Amino acid sequence: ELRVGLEESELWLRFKELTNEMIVTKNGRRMFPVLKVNVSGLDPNAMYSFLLDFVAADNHRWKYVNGEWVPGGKPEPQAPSCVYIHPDSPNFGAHWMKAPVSFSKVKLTNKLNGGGQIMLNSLHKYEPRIHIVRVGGPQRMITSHCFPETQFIAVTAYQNEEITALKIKYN
Ligand SMILES: NC(=S)Nc1ccccc1OC(F)(F)F
Repeated sequence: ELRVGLEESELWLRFKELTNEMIVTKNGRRMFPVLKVNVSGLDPNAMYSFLLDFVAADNHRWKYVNGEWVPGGKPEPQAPSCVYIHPDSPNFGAHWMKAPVSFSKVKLTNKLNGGGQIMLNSLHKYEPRIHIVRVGGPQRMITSHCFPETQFIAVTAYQNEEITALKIKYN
């Protein structure tokens, strides 16, 4: 059975208990913490691509009101995010299983862009999700996994200074 684990879940949970925030810029900003996934149970000899996307966790615009994030009462259906391909893709199962798969180079933006960068809507809440795509073989297959621990709100600047301090402390 294909097993997918989050690496450093301890640390993600410290961000989640404050409500995590990720900066978006026009040029794109790398994530901290980095999503790192432990994968076992692949066919070491089969070929896979690792894809990352961001599900809109709800339809609401969020605002930091007097020290607390609060959703609005004007939600709308959210266009789904673009998919980032892990730059090691495509690769053998053995490649993916020898170390945590680290999405260190994805950049989060707020603007339609040259490509690579993933566009999010500022002040929306997102749940990172991966797709493991068995490629090249006769039988294509997809295993998907969500990481609730890694939920965040996309922001143009940090609102909660406890997040700012945690980001620096652990970077
Ligand atoms: N989920 C997506 S958008 N996958 C994808 C991305 C880039 C090229 C091809 C892709 O899918 C295909 F291989 F199944 F066609």
